[PDB]
Amino acid sequence: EVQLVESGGGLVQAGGFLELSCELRGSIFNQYAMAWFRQAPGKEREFVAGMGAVPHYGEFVKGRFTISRDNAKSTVYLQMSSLEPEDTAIYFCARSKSTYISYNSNGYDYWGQGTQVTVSSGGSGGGGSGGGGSGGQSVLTQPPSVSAAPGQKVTISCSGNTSNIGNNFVSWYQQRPGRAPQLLIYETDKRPSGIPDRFSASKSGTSGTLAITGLQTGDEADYYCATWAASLSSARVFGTGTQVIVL
Amino acid sequence: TLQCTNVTNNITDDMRGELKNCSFNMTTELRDKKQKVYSLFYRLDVVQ
Amino acid sequence: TLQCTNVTNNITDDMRGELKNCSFNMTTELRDKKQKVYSLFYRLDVVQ
Amino acid sequence: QVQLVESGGGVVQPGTSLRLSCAASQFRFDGYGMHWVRQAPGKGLEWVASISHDGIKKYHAEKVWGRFTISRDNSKNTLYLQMNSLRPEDTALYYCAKDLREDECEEWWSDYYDFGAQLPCAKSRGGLVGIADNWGQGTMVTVS
Ligand SMILES: *[C@@H]1O[C@H](CO)[C@@H](O[C@@H]2O[C@H](CO)[C@@H](O[C@@H]3O[C@H](CO[C@H]4O[C@H](CO)[C@@H](O)[C@H](O)[C@@H]4O)[C@@H](O)[C@H](O[C@H]4O[C@H](CO)[C@@H](O)[C@H](O)[C@@H]4O)[C@@H]3O)[C@H](O)[C@H]2NC(C)=O)[C@H](O)[C@H]1NC(C)=O
Ligand SMILES: *[C@@H]1O[C@H](CO)[C@@H](O[C@@H]2O[C@H](CO)[C@@H](O[C@@H]3O[C@H](CO)[C@@H](O)[C@H](O)[C@@H]3O)[C@H](O)[C@H]2NC(C)=O)[C@H](O)[C@H]1NC(C)=O
Ligand SMILES: *[C@@H]1O[C@H](CO)[C@@H](O[C@@H]2O[C@H](CO)[C@@H](O[C@@H]3O[C@H](CO)[C@@H](O)[C@H](O)[C@@H]3O)[C@H](O)[C@H]2NC(C)=O)[C@H](O)[C@H]1NC(C)=O
Ligand SMILES: *[C@@H]1O[C@H](CO)[C@@H](O[C@@H]2O[C@H](CO)[C@@H](O)[C@H](O)[C@H]2NC(C)=O)[C@H](O)[C@H]1NC(C)=O
Ligand SMILES: *[C@@H]1O[C@H](CO)[C@@H](O[C@@H]2O[C@H](CO)[C@@H](O)[C@H](O)[C@H]2NC(C)=O)[C@H](O)[C@H]1NC(C)=O
Ligand SMILES: *[C@@H]1O[C@H](CO)[C@@H](O)[C@H](O)[C@H]1NC(C)=O
Ligand SMILES: *[C@@H]1O[C@H](CO)[C@@H](O)[C@H](O)[C@H]1NC(C)=O
Ligand SMILES: *[C@@H]1O[C@H](CO)[C@@H](O)[C@H](O)[C@H]1NC(C)=O
Repeated sequence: EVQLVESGGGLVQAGGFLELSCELRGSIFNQYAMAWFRQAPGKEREFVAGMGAVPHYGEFVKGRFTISRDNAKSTVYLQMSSLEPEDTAIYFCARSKSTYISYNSNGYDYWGQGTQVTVSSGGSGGGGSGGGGSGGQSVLTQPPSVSAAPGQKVTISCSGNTSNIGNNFVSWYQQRPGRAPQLLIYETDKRPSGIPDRFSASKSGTSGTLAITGLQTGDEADYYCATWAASLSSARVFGTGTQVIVL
Repeated sequence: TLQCTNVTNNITDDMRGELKNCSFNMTTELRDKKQKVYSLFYRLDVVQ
Repeated sequence: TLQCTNVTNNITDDMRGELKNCSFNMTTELRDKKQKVYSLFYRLDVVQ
Repeated sequence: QVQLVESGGGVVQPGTSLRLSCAASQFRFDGYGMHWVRQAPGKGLEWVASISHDGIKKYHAEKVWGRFTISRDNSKNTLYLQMNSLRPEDTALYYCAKDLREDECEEWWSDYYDFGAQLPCAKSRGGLVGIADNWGQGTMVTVS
């Protein structure tokens, strides 16, 4: 009695990750290939993916999905990635009549009951248009200058946007007068060997805060807050700068 | 030749040296290439 | 490959060059370790 | 702490071309990326370009799109920056920096029936990591 049992399905936001499965019980796994078919509402079944000794994909997959077989438990997986909202359908599991895979629906003899996989984000996760999409043109805002008595505590605020600071780490640079810049803080929670622990940093939302204790004359310099990210060029921005003056 | 270090993922006082985190070189799909891989072994299955 | 030399320890005249003292690298029980060993081989079992 | 040398600057007319050379010492140049930062006198910093360890991935800023070219030579441990279509606003100070990720070797060449031999590196992963910790003295470039 050849029987096919599946898993997976359910809601996921657009661009999410889902994995489906389907095991074979009543027949030898290494004698037959497997395939995935999806039937959109009101449409006909179309080939999605299938693997015997070679993986094959549908014309609409565009390299997003990935099929594998694990002979240990005789199950075929389908690592769905970058799930666009047009992929919603009922996904079937089919056992081929041989070791080979056909793109037609009549190259298979045993079918699964079905499994609805739906995605209805409708662009809610992204949307772009300034927020996330191209980041517009965001420039960090910093106070013009700060001043405090020697040995006191000073705070520097570096507020930007969600993409540059909110969604990415922030690094701080110190530029002494007539001297090369030096790194002090990287990803807001670590310092190099050459910098003492007198400098502390933290982040909250889209604003970064730097805490300096035991300020001295030698610390008089210009501080810059910078963010880097290869995903988007807008996140690569340098701060205006804060001037530290010790009375 | 493995290169093992103790596991310290919030261990308990009973399981102190009983787990070793080892890394070793293994051949890839091509016989002309090696790569570093790691695995966890119990203390009873390894010697110095 | 074998690095071989004739064995001669007040050897009898009938055995001028019957035996060879051959040395060669060899693999140990660990793959990434080699060992230098030697063996005696009869001339009929080695070819220059 | 390693030694950084910056040279190749000078005074050139607008619309001309120039090349700047940055030398690397006391560290593996091939194992780190390179970046160029422009800072006018009395103004803030401005990232210009970034290059990966292997020179495949290239990044440029909006203000220098289509006119600034960056290339690296790991064999000579020398950095080449070609400038085209210079403008008066380009008069500023350029800083030479390196990366921090300390790229390693993913693969090494193997001899199956030895496997104890130290053989050259075959494949590697690295690049990007747009973070600078060591800044050189820089070079002064004038456009007028
Ligand atoms: C899996 O395979 C890899 C490569 O095949 C092995 O990597 C080797 O590991 C050994 C053991 O650590 C290395 O030997 C030692 O390397 C030290 C540092 O070398 C690195 O850094 C220099 C730059 O500083 C590079 O030029 C070099 O290529 C390495 O990347 C050396 O400092 C050591 O020398 C010191 O000790 C010896 C005694 O052992 C003294 O005689 C010397 O004078 C000196 O004081 C030493 O050579 C070896 O370099 C690594 N090779 C590579 C290619 O990376 C892994 O070990 C292996 N894994 C296992 C588990 O075996
Ligand atoms: C054994 O080797 C073969 C050949 O390399 C492997 O097939 C390859 O699998 C990778 C993914 O693991 C495929 O990469 C993908 O290609 C699509 C093509 O559009 C691309 O869009 C994706 O972004 C991704 O790069 C690759 O194409 C595929 N090879 C061929 C010729 O199609 C196979 O996975 C290996 N098997 C094991 C068990 O390692
Ligand atoms: C076959 O060849 C091997 C390798 O050359 C010989 O092994 C070595 O033989 C010497 C004596 O012949 C052993 O003693 C050594 O003698 C030197 C003499 O100066 C001494 O300085 C050393 O301290 C040591 O005592 C030596 O241990 C041995 N080496 C090994 C690894 O076994 C072997 O003798 C040859 N046999 C024949 C039958 O030809
Ligand atoms: C080692 O053994 C070889 C094999 O017998 C010797 O080769 C012969 O040596 C005799 C005696 O000198 C010569 O007359 C032959 O012409 C050699 N044969 C060849 C093919 O060259 C070799 O001489 C021996 N060497 C030592 C040092 O004992
Ligand atoms: C294994 O054999 C190799 C090759 O014969 C030895 O390696 C080199 O051999 C040459 C010529 O005999 C020497 O000049 C080199 O000094 C040898 N290399 C080293 C690192 O010593 C090797 O000595 C032999 N033994 C082992 C243990 O590998
Ligand atoms: C388990 O170990 C991790 C370290 O990876 C640690 O962060 C965590 O706090 C530990 N769990 C508990 C309950 O302490
Ligand atoms: C690891 O565990 C062993 C217990 O077998 C202990 O002796 C050793 O001090 C621990 N630390 C290291 C670095 O090996
Ligand atoms: C002959 O060679 C053998 C080899 O072990 C040695 O024991 C013996 O003393 C030698 N005899 C003479 C007379 O050289």
